[PDB]
Amino acid sequence: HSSGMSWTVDILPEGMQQQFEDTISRDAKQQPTWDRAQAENVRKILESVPPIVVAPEVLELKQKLADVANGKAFLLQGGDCAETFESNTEPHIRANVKTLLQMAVVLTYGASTPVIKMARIAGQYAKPRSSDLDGNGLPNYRGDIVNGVEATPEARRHDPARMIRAYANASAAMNLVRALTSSGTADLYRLSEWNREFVANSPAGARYEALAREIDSGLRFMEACGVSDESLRAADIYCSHEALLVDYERSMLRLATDEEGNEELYDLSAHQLWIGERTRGMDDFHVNFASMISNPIGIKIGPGITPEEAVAYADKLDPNFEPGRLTIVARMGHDKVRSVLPGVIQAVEASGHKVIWQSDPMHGNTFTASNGYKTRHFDKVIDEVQGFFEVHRALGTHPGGIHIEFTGEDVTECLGGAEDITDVDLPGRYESACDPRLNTQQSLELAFLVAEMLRN
Amino acid sequence: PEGMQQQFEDTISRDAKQQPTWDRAQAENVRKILESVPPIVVAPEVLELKQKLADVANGKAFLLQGGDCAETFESNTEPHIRANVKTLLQMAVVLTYGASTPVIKMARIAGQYAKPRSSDLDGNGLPNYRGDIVNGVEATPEARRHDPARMIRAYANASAAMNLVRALTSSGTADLYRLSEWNREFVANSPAGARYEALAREIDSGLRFMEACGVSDESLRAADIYCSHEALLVDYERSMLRLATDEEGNEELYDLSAHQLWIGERTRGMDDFHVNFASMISNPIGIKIGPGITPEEAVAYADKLDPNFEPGRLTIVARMGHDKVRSVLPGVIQAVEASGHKVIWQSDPMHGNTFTASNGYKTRHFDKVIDEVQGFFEVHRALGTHPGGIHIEFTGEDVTECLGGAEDITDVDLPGRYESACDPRLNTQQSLELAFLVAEMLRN
Amino acid sequence: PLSDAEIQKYREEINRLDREILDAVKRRTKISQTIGKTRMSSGGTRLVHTREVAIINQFREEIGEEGPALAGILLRMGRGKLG
Amino acid sequence: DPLSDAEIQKYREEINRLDREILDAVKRRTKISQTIGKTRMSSGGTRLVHTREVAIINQFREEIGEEGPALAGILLRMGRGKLG
Ligand SMILES: O=C(O)[C@@H]1C[C@]2(C(=O)O)C=C[C@@H](O)[C@@H](C2)O1
Ligand SMILES: O=C(O)[C@@H]1C[C@]2(C(=O)O)C=C[C@@H](O)[C@@H](C2)O1
Ligand SMILES: N[C@@H](Cc1c[nH]c2ccccc12)C(=O)O
Ligand SMILES: N[C@@H](Cc1c[nH]c2ccccc12)C(=O)O
Ligand SMILES: [Mn+2]
Ligand SMILES: [Mn+2]
Repeated sequence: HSSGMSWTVDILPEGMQQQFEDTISRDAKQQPTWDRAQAENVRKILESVPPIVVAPEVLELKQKLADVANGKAFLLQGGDCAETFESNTEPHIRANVKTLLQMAVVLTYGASTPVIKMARIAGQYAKPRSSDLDGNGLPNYRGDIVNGVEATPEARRHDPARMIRAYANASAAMNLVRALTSSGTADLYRLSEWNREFVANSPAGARYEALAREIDSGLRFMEACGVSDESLRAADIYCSHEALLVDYERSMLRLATDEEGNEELYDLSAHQLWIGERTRGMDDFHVNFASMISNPIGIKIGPGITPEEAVAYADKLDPNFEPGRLTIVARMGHDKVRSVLPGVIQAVEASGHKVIWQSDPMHGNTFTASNGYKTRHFDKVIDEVQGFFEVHRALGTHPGGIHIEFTGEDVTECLGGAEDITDVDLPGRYESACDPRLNTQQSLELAFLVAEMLRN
Repeated sequence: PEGMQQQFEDTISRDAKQQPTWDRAQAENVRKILESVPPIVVAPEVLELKQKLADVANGKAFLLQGGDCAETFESNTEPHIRANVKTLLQMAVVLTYGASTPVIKMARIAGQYAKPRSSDLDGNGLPNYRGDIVNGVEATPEARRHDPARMIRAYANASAAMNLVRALTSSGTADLYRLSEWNREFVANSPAGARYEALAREIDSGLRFMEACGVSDESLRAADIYCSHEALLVDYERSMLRLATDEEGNEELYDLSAHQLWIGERTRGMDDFHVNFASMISNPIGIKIGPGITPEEAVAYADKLDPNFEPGRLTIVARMGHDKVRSVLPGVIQAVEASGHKVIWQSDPMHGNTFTASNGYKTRHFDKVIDEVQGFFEVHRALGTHPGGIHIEFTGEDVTECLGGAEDITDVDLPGRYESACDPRLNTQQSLELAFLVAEMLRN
Repeated sequence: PLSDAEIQKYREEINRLDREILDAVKRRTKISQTIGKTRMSSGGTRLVHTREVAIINQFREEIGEEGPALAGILLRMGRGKLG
Repeated sequence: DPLSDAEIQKYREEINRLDREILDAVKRRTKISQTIGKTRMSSGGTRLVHTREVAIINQFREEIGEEGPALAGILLRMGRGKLG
């Protein structure tokens, strides 16, 4: 048959369309309120443009996140709470990229494993808000993809054309991220030089001296052993953001066919996407959208989550039991993390799912100070990661990664650190469009401390 | 053989101390046989070694040299050679981490079969053992006769040893992660493991850091070990001379019985064979200097043994005793550095610190061996010059030859497993300990 | 010689000082651990960064180069290794 | 809140006095070590004695465990200097 049959042969997909109609018809929290005609037309435009990432990149990330999930790698994710178009500039993107690469060197030494580097970037332009308004019946700022920061009626109108502004800014940002990471900014030795200066100039320099020396001897040892710096002159930074805005994420859906012929649906606005605390209703748009796209997925779970719910998300979002497909992002508060997480981890591990366990120590530890500035204390941010680690060592499970909001700018947004920031310091350089970020120094201090947690 | 011939006749026309008295016509037959045999090493290797030794003297590398005080045919076995090779490599990984530079690894092996004796005869008229290339250990008239045929036996044994050394280092014995596991089971098993814990943990974190950075390299699976020995016996050494022609067309004369040859403390007369032979050959050269050396005498050696001012060409090997190294060496260093030679400065903390114990056995105290290298490093740090390397006699077997170390070997312990055919060697434990301490010296 | 007999009674005094350092490190460790339990039982953090840095920096002010390492040990015994 | 505050201020000043004591002990230890070093080296003996260092390190680990060696290490480097 085989030789006969060989010469004879020589002479909108159907399942997806079901799931996609299901998903689009679900309720969607935290949406804008804009003209349906204008919206559709902007999606039509954005359905044809170059995506922000390509599918094989997403397949490579999935392989890396599977290593994380299996105890063989660590996930560092972070950047601005909210990107803005005004701030989406070379110096600022460079400032954050460096900070994250710098943190990653220290964490790699501490984990003794690769660190996967995921920036909050190239699309983090929507934010959840408690009401549609409330100051004076004037619309609340929902991020630069919906409306403007300016506190006026014209600026606060929900504008669908801002989805194109956002795509363009995203594109530019990813272009630069890629360019920097391939042209010398992610050089291991240049980054270690930057860490060495951080230590030398910190008022808490002596807290880090000895780990910093030890890392340094590690680097010099490679070079002594005759290692060519082929692997060491660059690195991959991946983009991520909260999949929030319905109209934008659907307009970036792309079909991708791999090498073994298999057709998949990707949201190619980013490598990785996550579902917020406020939008994770199990019958709602966001969870079901994430369930039908092949991108790796994150989910934010707060201190009210039960183990039963943890498992059901895991079943919804990881139904084919793929290590690292799904990342469970605990943001519980420093005082709740040691109570709540153990039970969550135990039920989920037992259900045969192998997720990445990630600590978001920012969003459970936010408060409003005497002077009315939203802030977070460094000690409480640190204590939640520390407790996260404690839980993992007690259960024998893998502390998968961290998700932190930071910038490479010398801001005064979070209290504490070596610079000893207090209530009165906060209005000096408070620059965030949304939540209080760790500044450059606090970010580096935190990487050294999470390095010590990993070494234990 | 035109410019060279003038210089060779001058070399062989000079007195050589420490030779055997044997029938010269026999020796000459033995030399004609050995002049046709494959060399122990080839010239491209020696050229590679010299580039590496240039890096040492210019302060970008460290020389680790060591092995048996004296090889014997009896002891030239796979287990014994593997043992020393393993220990040398294990030491080298720890020293590499401390130095933050490559370590050039140089074994006393494949030819360390001749030793200098003070009296030719003993008080009862019996000739002394001069090494397995001259006569036997067995103290009889027949076994102590100086036998030139032993030159062939030395060549056959050296070939076999060096063949094995190459096999081991290319087939996994020199793998970096395997060596580090042996270091780890040293630390976990030593009575002084807690002295080394922190440093061992730092190295491992460093190793795992390379792996985490995605360094996949064949560099880490293998390593080069160069052989060396004291160029003592005139007839064996001259019969292993070979002309090698370069990539660019130059004829150089090498003694290819080893990559590196050195001149002993008792054979370094300026007017004598050994110094003048060393001047002639293009192998890298070492020279042992003791406590009686003067800065002027040291500069005269540098002029003669390094006439073309080639960094790394000459290694000056200070063996002064711990009690004298801090007084004698500083002036020697300043004089030679000011004369414009860039030598490798190496410590031999063994031969200046030997003594005979109450029970009759020769021994060395670990603390005095350490204090000399410690002092050597102190002198270098004061002057701002480069500590180039160390030269130590050791074996990878559980011997009781040197006092001290973590196991606190005393006089009483020496008779247990004293096995050296000449000087007292550091056992495995002491060697691995010394590597850690010298790594701290390198770290300061 | 005579100088060996002196060394033996100088070492005798080091030993007594080593007992003192070691006795006090133990005691210190008990107290730091209790502060930990008292802050934690009322919804507080395991670690207090500014207090840690302050001690480390003052140890350096006091003994120099080894100050931070000496303080690091007391900090590790008292609040545990991180993670 | 105010009751757990006040107590921690007392425990801290109590930690401070224990630190004063440890610091003051370390300083006199280090004088004595140096003095032993000078004595031995002025009469043609070695800077370091290995067996002696090993025993202290091993005592320290037997007494406080994990951190034993690192503490003894600090004192030895204070006493006889960094190696090299
Ligand atoms: O709050 C504290 O004062 C205690 C004591 C401690 C120490 O060991 O000195 C100092 C700072 C904190 O990180 C820990 C450890 O709690
Ligand atoms: O011999 C000695 O007793 C002194 C004291 C010392 C120490 O500091 O404890 C212990 C051992 C020696 O190596 C040094 C340092 O000299
Ligand atoms: N070949 C490398 C690494 C290496 C392999 N085995 C070794 C043994 C010792 C020291 C280093 C190594 C080097 O010589 O540097
Ligand atoms: N490419 C390697 C090593 C490396 C290069 N640049 C880096 C920056 C941070 C951390 C590691 C690296 C890795 O990412 O693992
Ligand atoms: Mn935020
Ligand atoms: Mn010898």
